[PDB]
Amino acid sequence: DKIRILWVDDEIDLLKPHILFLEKKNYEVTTSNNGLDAIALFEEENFDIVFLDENMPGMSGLETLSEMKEKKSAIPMIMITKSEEEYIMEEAIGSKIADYLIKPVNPNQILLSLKKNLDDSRLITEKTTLDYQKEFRKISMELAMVNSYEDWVELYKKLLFWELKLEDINDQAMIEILESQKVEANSQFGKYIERNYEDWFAPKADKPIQSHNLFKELVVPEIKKKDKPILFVVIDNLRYDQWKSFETVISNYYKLEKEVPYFSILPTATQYARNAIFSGLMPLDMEKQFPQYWKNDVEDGGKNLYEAEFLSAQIKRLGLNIKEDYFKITNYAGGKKLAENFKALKGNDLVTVVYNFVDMLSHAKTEMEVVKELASDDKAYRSLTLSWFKNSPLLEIIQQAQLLGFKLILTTDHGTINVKNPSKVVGDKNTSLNLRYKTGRSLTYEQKDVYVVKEPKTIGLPAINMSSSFIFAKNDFFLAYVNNYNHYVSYYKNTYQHGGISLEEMIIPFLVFNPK
Amino acid sequence: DKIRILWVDDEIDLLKPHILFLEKKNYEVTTSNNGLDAIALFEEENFDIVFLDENMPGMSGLETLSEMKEKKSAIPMIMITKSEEEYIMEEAIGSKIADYLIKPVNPNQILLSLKKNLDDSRLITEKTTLDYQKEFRKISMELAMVNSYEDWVELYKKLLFWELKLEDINDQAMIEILESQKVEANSQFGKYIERNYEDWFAPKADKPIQSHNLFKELVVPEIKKKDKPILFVVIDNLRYDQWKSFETVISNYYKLEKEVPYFSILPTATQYARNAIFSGLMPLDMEKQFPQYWKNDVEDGGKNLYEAEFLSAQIKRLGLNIKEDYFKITNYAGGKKLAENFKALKGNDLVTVVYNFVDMLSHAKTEMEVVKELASDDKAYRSLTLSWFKNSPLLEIIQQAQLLGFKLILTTDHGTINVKNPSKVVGDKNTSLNLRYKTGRSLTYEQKDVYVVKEPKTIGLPAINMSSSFIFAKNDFFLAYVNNYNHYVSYYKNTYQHGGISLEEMIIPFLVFNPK
Ligand SMILES: [Mg+2]
Ligand SMILES: [Mg+2]
Repeated sequence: DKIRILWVDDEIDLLKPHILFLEKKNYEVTTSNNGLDAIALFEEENFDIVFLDENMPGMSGLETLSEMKEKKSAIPMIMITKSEEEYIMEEAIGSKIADYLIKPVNPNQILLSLKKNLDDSRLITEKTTLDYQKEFRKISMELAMVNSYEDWVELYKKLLFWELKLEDINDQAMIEILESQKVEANSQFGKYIERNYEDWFAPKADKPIQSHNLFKELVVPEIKKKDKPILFVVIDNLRYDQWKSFETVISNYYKLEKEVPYFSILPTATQYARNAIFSGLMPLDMEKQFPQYWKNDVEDGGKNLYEAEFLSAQIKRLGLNIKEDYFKITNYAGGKKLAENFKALKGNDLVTVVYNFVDMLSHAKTEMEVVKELASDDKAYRSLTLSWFKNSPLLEIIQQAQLLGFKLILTTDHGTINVKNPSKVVGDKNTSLNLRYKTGRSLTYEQKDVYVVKEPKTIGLPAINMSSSFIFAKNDFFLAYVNNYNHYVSYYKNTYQHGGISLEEMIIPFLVFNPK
Repeated sequence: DKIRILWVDDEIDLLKPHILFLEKKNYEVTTSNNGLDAIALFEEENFDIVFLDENMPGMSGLETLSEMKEKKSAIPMIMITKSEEEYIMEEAIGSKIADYLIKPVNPNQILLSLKKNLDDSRLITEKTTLDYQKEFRKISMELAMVNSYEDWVELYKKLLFWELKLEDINDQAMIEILESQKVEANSQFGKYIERNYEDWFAPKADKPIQSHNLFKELVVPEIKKKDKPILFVVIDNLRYDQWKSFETVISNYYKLEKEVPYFSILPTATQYARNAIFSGLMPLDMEKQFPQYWKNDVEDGGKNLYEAEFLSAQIKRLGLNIKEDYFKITNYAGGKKLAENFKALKGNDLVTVVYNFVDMLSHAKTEMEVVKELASDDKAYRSLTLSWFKNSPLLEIIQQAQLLGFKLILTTDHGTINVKNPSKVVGDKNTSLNLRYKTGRSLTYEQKDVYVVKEPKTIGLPAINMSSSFIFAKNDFFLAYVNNYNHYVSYYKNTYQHGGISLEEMIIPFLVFNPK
């Protein structure tokens, strides 16, 4: 099976040197000197690729292209033309041409196009495979050598780079090697946090940017430039790899200006971390300064009701004098309504949007078999996230914002992790259920599995009484009650949970973009 | 905001004519003469794109590329080099280069690369929009000019071509124009079937290939070539557009040899149409010849239990002497098990796999808000299907089959349609609750909404008595019982159902592929 090329050109006899060149490289070329007969040939025969000129007496190559793609849209098509006109370039690109080569053409430039457009998947798979064999050892080495939070960020970015490259490989041996490096990463990172998290709360401490610092340290510098209105979107419960999975979709509308990885406070829970973003305060100080807004034990509905109030209070405290609105999207319909009415916010200095879709999807994975099959592993969950995003009102909002010349800031409260191993726990139940952190007056737990803080106020968290403590799951543990243990294990094994310590949960993107 | 180019080349002074050219076109170029300095610049500054030569004293461009992509993988990178070596070409392509231009390079070839890699999304949107304005009238005209089943097939393929192209459009006014052309198409197509379906059962009638013809007419010619073993996959309940949505994924492993649109029998239901594929018989003749296998009144689990038996009987009747096995996958775990054990089927002439995923996903949309948000429209359902497929055991099975040099045949029983408008119905308490067809001895219905067949034996369907009849929903109607009406209507409105007449349900792909 030689690769079969259909070349359409009214002057095809002048390109016979190119045809001989390709035929010596095991390509079979069929020629046509008009579009009509070329289309007929293309319907009847199976060609791997088509080359087209633009200028033909009968019908333009661009017309021929549109007709051919209607008949078989999966066939790559390359324009080989004398035309250097920007309008023709744009027409070709807009018609989903694979490449556009300007005559006179180096035969090897044509060969390149053939390899780039027919063999890329194979070449990338081969290259990625061979590279990761050489690189997996270096990553383990670097992982063993990590002794700073900045180094943890850098390592995490290396892991993610490779995790994404490996998702277009079929070899399971290699994928398991990476899954094991992630496990080792989280183990070592868990210990790092256990040893350093408390010191970060000492005065004048060297510490990463965290939830309660975020708005003041990273958003306000963008506001104070006073060059553009800002859409500040907090996508609830987004992992760094989920961001990566739709980075390229966003890059069509927005150019990245700044990317700062930052750290969620503990617990890595929406009620604590996300409220902290908006308040600019640790949860202890939200309880002290806003007792009417802050909730400790609460049912699932009522954890993040006062974010607008928190944010406006912070904006006042920082003495910004800005037109600013807050919206929380909790469903499709609300999303649509904001995309439809977004024009009305042109006058604003700041529009802040919380987008809840994740944590309804993570919940769905626990409850139904189909969502489990769609999110079987992290690769699938990334795929499913990308699908959601591509077809979400959130992307429509971003599109709107770009048309109105808004700056886009994109971040999240905290990520999630696939939990695998149950760790036993006893203690009177909280109203809302979390599987990676607990707070209580009499908590029983396996100490090896959890970071324990016996004096919560030292890390900016509320204490119910003098005895109270917090525990945070490490690794991929989930905290299972001893009563009902077997059903807890069956239900929640291999679900996405949050609240504890992992790279996925704790290290998260903050992203600034300018519209294109 | 000029577009910012970083150009790395030890001989950058020789490229000053190119830089002047680009600077007149509103590009800003920053130059570097070695990879190290270039990497430093790339970390510090935000470049839209990077140009690299290969041959440099310090570092290979290929090395520089790998370093840069690790730091920011979303930035396109173009190699501009004297090198015509296939290994360098392949390394660049394998490293995810965006384009590879061979010096000396026409400045306009560079301009093309810039536009293709930075502006394609916009250019495609603009071109698709402008093209559909010019085409929408011609589509309506083509719909008016339909006088044959072949014409219906061609029209359906035109509609699908445009529906997918308009996926890349934000303008809703134009999308609604197309949705309305589809509605008119289904209206007219419903009437076509109403007028022609019975006459198609006369021999000597000009008729499309249908379920009961499929295996004999289209699979057996491939078996009788005796050149390769065949994996015959029936993806349960797949629409043509769902196939289109993952056509390119499959094209990495398999080259399309043949595509025949064919027509599902009525009802467009798995119990009738899929059993007919395997039996080679209409349901009436399955009842007569295989009473033990055919079931009229059966639970949803008991509808397609005897497909292996039907198929082996057909293979015998056609006097083929082939090693043939059948598998029905009903869950992830079963899918995995077959992909893991596929090597063991090396000797087989035919492997037949029924893959049930899609019917469960449509039920999920009905029962859960999250699936509804992920499949809000047909575009989202296509996106969600693509995601499933990319991460499915079915693709693993296909991959295995390709490694073993199997020919791939891909088809489906019938599609599904988003139902919108209830049509009232009484009677027909059949065990399973299908929403687009009913059979019973005394049916009350709105006759405008349904194709009615008073004597089922005339269209190859079973009749409980001479009073029995069948009804098939047209357009986007669903059959709603009068009892509990309001809750029935809320539950099933905007769900994917099947059993009736539409382009989506009835016209479906049969696809033959050779392995790559
Ligand atoms: Mg010409
Ligand atoms: Mg050089």
